[PDB]
Amino acid sequence: SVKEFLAKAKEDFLKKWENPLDQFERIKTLGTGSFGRVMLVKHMETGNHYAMKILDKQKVVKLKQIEHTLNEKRILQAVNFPFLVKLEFSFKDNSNLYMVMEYVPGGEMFSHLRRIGRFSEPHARFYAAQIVLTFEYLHSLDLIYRDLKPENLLIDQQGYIQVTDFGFAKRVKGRTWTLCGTPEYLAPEIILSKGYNKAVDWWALGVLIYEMAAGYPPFFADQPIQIYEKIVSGKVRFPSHFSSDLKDLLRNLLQVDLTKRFGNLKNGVNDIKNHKWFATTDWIAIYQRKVEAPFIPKFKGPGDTSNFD
Amino acid sequence: MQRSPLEKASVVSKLFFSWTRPILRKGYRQRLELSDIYQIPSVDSADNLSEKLEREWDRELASKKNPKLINALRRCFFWRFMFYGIFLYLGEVTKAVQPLLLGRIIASYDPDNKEERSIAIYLGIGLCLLFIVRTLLLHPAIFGLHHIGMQMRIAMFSLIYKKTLKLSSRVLDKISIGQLVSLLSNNLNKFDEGLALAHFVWIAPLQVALLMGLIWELLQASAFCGLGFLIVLALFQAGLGRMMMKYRDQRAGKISERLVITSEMIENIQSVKAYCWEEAMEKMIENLRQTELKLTRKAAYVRYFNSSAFFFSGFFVVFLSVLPYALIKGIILRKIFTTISFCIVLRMAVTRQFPWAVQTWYDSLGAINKIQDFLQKQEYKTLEYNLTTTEVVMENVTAFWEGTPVLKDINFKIERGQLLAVAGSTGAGKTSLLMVIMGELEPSEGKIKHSGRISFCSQFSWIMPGTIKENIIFGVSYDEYRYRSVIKACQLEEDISKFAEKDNIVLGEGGITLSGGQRARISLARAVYKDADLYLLDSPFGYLDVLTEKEIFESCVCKLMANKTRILVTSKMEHLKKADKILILHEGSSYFYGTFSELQNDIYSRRLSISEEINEEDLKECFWNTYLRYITVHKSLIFVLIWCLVIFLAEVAASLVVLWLLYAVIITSTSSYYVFYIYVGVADTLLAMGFFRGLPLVHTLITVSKILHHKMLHSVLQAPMSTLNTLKAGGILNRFSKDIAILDDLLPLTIFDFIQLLLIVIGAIAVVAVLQPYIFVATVPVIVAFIMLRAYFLQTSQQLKQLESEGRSPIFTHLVTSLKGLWTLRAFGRQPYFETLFHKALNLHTANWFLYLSTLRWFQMRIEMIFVIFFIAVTFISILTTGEGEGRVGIILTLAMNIMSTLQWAVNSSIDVDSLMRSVSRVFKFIDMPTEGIWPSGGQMTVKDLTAKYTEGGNAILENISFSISPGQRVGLLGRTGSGKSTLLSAFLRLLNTEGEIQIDGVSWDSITLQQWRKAFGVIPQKVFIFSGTFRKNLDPYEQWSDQEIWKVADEVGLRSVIEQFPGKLDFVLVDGGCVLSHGHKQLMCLARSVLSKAKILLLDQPSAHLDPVTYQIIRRTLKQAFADCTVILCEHRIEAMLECQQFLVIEENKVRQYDSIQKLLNERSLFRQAISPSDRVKLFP
Ligand SMILES: O=P(O)(O)OP(=O)(O)OP(=O)(O)OC[C@H]1O[C@@H](n2cnc3c(NCCc4ccccc4)ncnc32)[C@H](O)[C@@H]1O
Ligand SMILES: O=P(O)(O)OP(=O)(O)OP(=O)(O)OC[C@H]1O[C@@H](n2cnc3c(NCCc4ccccc4)ncnc32)[C@H](O)[C@@H]1O
Ligand SMILES: Nc1ncnc2c1ncn2[C@@H]1O[C@H](COP(=O)(O)OP(=O)(O)NP(=O)(O)O)[C@@H](O)[C@H]1O
Ligand SMILES: [Mg+2]
Ligand SMILES: [Mg+2]
Ligand SMILES: [Mg+2]
Ligand SMILES: [Mg+2]
Repeated sequence: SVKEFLAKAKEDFLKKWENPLDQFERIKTLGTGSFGRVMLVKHMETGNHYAMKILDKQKVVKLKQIEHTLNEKRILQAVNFPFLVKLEFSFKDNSNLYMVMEYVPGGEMFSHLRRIGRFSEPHARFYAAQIVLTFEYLHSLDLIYRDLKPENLLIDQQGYIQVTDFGFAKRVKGRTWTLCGTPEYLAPEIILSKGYNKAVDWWALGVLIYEMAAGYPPFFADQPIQIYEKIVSGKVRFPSHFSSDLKDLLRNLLQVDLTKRFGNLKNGVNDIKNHKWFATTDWIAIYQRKVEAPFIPKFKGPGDTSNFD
Repeated sequence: MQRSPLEKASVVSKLFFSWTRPILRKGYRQRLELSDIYQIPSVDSADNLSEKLEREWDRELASKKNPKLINALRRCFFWRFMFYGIFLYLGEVTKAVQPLLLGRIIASYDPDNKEERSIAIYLGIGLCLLFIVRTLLLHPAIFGLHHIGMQMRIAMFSLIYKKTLKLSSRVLDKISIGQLVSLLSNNLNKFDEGLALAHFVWIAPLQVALLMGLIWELLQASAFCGLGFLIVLALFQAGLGRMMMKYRDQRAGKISERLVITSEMIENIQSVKAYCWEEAMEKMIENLRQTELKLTRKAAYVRYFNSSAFFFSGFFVVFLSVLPYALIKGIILRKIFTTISFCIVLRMAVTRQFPWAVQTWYDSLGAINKIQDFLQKQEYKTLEYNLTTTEVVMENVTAFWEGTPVLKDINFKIERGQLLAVAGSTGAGKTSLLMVIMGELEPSEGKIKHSGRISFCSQFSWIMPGTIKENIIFGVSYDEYRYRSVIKACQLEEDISKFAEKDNIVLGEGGITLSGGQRARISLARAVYKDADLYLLDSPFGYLDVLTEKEIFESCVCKLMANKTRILVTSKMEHLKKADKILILHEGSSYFYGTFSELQNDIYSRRLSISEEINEEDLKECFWNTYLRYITVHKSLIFVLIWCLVIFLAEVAASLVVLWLLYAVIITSTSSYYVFYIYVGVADTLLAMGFFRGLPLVHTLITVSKILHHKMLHSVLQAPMSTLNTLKAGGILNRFSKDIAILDDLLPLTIFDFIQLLLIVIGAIAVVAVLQPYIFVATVPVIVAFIMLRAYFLQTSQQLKQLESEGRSPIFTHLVTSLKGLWTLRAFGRQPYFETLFHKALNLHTANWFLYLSTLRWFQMRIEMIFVIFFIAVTFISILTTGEGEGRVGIILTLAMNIMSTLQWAVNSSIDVDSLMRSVSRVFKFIDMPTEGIWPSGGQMTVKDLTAKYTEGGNAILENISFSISPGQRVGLLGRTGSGKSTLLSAFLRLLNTEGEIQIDGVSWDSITLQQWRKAFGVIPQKVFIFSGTFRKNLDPYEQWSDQEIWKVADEVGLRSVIEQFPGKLDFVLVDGGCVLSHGHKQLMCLARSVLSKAKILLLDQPSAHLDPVTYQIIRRTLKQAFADCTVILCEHRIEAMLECQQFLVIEENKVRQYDSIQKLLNERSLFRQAISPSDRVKLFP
């Protein structure tokens, strides 16, 4: 079933891969970020609320990130999966580039994590399963995400993850050398300026689960140069409330050695999916969102943005 | 200490351990100082080792259906273990081929041994380098195995401590401090050095096969008789091992009980001194020592029979396998000596090495499985964490400790900022409600909802070693302004000004230096300093006088932290007025819940979210007639030794006579020299000690240790109070556990073995020298060197052994202080801090334990080097002088080395005996500790110029007091919290360094012995002492009353329905400090003890510490009824209690003032008079 489904997804992806501002409002701004800003728009013709991510062309050329934006657009077009935010319309103007995304009312997970302090283990496992499925799907297509952090993952009405911001993504078969990302979430091999592969996203998943379970990232320091030293050292101490099983899982995920990295050795995703920490999560049902979410964000209508800053 | 030289030494240096020379040379001349110690190797640090083991333990738990603890140990050390095992095997193989060369070199001393002599030079050259190969392959492997065992021990200890901090409260009652101390003490040194013996399980059969193959060369098929005899003897030894294991496993039980009783009794020495129970405790502990000795002495006989097999089997194994060969056909005398040469190694391989290895496995695997079972107990599950609840909701909660529920239908709700005051009678469930909120007592029904961030102020105040500042901040970032406000608001600045070093005064374990109220207010300050949502204050206002109590309540609880949602347990009708909601409990059920009105019908802004190494300070506190004192302490031992010497001399004379006086054997004058070689090689059996001389020695050597233990206990109980504070709890546990287990088990058998080897050497030399005196002259240079080197090594080894012996006390004091504060540790969340402290203590121990093994290996390698060089030097001169006939020189010189082959082993045993003798030296230091120091009629008492100070030459607490008490008159002792008021009534007992004159009834206090003086005072200590035992044993540890006069007393103090609610009436086993009883019942138990012991003088210090008025009436009635005729000093803070007294003694600014009126007293001090509640102000004033 799953193998045939992944073959079908890879087959139909290629067909879309090879075949790649007067109807919008400015009611609200949902955080600008880097070059450009995302503004809330409302469809005149229908009434559906959407997002609208603006991108600065002069900053794109000045920052030497032009391939990033174009392949981000083309990937976000081609991909189709329930847990990934879908793109509807693409704009090309003489001033800036705009892309229309489907509105996600629940806001950021980062805000909830800083609000509650830390999630319990089942509360973390619920999101970890979704991220595992998303990375399985993405790696099946030979895509790399390489920018996983809590500031990229939104929450929909029902409570499931909604992945956005494919800026640094890239479709590649083999090895890459480009350095980019957030300092705490970088793997040792990319830090050392050596060639690296798709295994980096498992390091990102391990650090994400650590941060979500503890409330603070494991490798954390004042200066970025000190953070690089702590990452390349690979030494970490777990807090008391961590169970033995989750400790074993994170030790396998956050391991410096590339060869024996979990999710890279021999089976790809089965080493993780069959682990004891996922013993009570039915993958087939959670793919089709039949499980009750342990956290439902309060939305007060399509125009409400109380969850946002 | 700094920079371990092991890491930066060369390979050739560490092959010979030359890097340890500097600490021997610095220490031979004069005392080894703290600057001479080195740092621990980086690989040996406890931090990066426990993590390395747990990395695999967690994997084993999470990956396997049937996890075993011995798979993380295997997949951490297996290859490095086998790598040294491989070389240890060739350290044994090279030992068995020595006779092939040696029996050909000796054979060359014969004119007609034509071809044997012709090529002997090459055989000597081959023997020369065989010794060099053999000495190099052996010692480094053994040292590596010792290091591996040390690392395994450290990792397991760290894992056990990390496990301990997260045990559930259900299993805590089953795990006393004695069990943990027994677990960690029994493996502390035997586990490291035992690893070197484990490999002989698979070496010994592979050695026996080789030796039997070589003996087949000589004796053909007749050799198997010795094989069968040895196999039968090995089976017998295995049965003895079975029996010995049985006895040890049976004995293990009583040690923990005796240890916990000893620790409880020594910690509370104040109350034992006051009650004069310093003789009942000795009897109690002796009654438990009796059975333990009865078991260990019975096991010692089996140990003797296991250790005696080697010596006696030497003659029979040779005889039984060479007799049939001679019986059929004539034999040459040389074959007998060659057979003996092989049989010595065969005897050592079968009878001495294999059973020790088997026992090593049976002990190590049993310890590992015990730890594996320890690691799989229930764990405390943490409360949910949520920063946005802002509300504490409790609904339909019932709880059981294990019949009647403790709580039943309890529910309430309070918002942010509200104060809820919990009230109720004693034993109603006030503290258990806070235990339920904290999550220690998980409720059977209902739910609890809150933020999960709490701060706790336990009813029993806890203080761990450190300073007041460190206790208050309690392992968080220091703040200048927060600390000042906290230390000022708690009214504690008034008392800091009295201490010599102000805020940096060092407090011991338990805070015995401080008073009660000071310790309670320090715990309150610690609770306040912690930033949290919910504050759980469990009756901090117990030991505080009304003025300080009221000031603290107004300033701190209601004004400094008015924005927090605190819960205050109180029973005063002045605090309920200030609170928003009132919860009253009775018999476990809720009686009332509502507003006080219905009863009649930004300093603390916020807060945001150690070295593992010994620098210089931690290794600072660690810094021949002992044999005569050990021998002469028991009179029978001298007679036993003289008996042994008499039989030894008789055997020596018989052997000499037989050897002077001398078919089936071919013997000729040309080859007659083999007689002395055979005698020297078989003397191990002729001069052995049979059980007629073995068993009495083992019996007496164990009888000695009981006398030493009883003397040490007696001397400890008699010491003055001033010197008992210089000790620590960990030193007491150390000396009573390790230095008594060593004294019972290891020392007697080791002394036996040393004596046996020494006697064998002396007898062989004495007999062989008389017949032709040139071995004795030829043996002097070896004997001299073996003593010179031994003295040079011992001069430093004694100091290193002492330093290592003191390194293990911090482990025990940390272990004993951790268990007392477990709930506070989990409430605050400071587990990583204590884990780091324990790892620091482990590293401190390892730093001193490593150097002892390094120097011991250096010595044991040097002695074998000396033997090797002398053997080569003597071999070449022996072989050179065989110039075609009658090698006279070699006949003497080569014979002169078979004696050294066992003298070396005797010298190796001497160092073991000396090392184990350090515990005797540490024990004797406790015995020499200095000792402390009808008639009552009416009770009239008079003092004159009495002064008291806790240390001689110290600061005076009070002086110049001249009050006088009339007979039968109540005296109400009063004062502020911390004045000398307890010191005044402690000075009557002469427990501290005092000067002056006391004239009770007319007999001066200096005219009576202390134990008869102190008997007239009945006391109620402020520190309630409850020890493990039954109710009857607690109420009278003398058994001088029988169950009728006890029930006639227990019902008066309201203990009827408190005792009878348990399965055993007057016989329930109180355990773990008597935790089963509530805090209010302990006061009534002390009152019952005082009622039973009718004395004419009474010294009541805080008789009603925490109980509310509805229970205080019992104390009032029993004070007016049971001993109405006696004079009593009533030291108490309750204003209602000062309504019966007719004389008053207020202590202020280190002097006393007398008042014969209560009305006059209140007029001279306004602030105190204006602080009493109206209820008492209308009771006192008409
Ligand atoms: O101190 P006061 O004057 O202010 O009164 P109080 O605070 O309300 O007294 P409580 O603490 O509430 O105690 C209320 C009743 O519960 C009994 N009780 C108390 N402890 C009990 C116990 N202990 C096992 C659980 C445990 C306790 C401490 C440490 C480890 C494990 N196992 C069983 N019954 C235990 C105790 O006899 C009482 O009859
Ligand atoms: O409970 P309260 O509220 O009523 O207070 P209190 O009754 O007045 O208590 P006091 O004992 O009077 O406290 C008086 C002062 O003496 C100090 N102090 C008190 N005990 C001290 C001590 N004890 C160890 C040595 C010892 C010697 C003999 C017997 C027991 C202990 N070693 C050293 N200083 C000790 C203490 O710091 C005080 O500043
Ligand atoms: N589909 C969406 N609907 C609503 N808000 C959104 C949506 N995607 C993003 N946002 C919000 O807009 C903000 C920025 O959008 P984002 O896609 O991350 O652009 P970005 O510049 O590449 N982010 P970054 O790289 O971290 O600086 C985010 O913080 C979200 O809160
Ligand atoms: Mg941005
Ligand atoms: Mg983003
Ligand atoms: Mg209480
Ligand atoms: Mg007191």
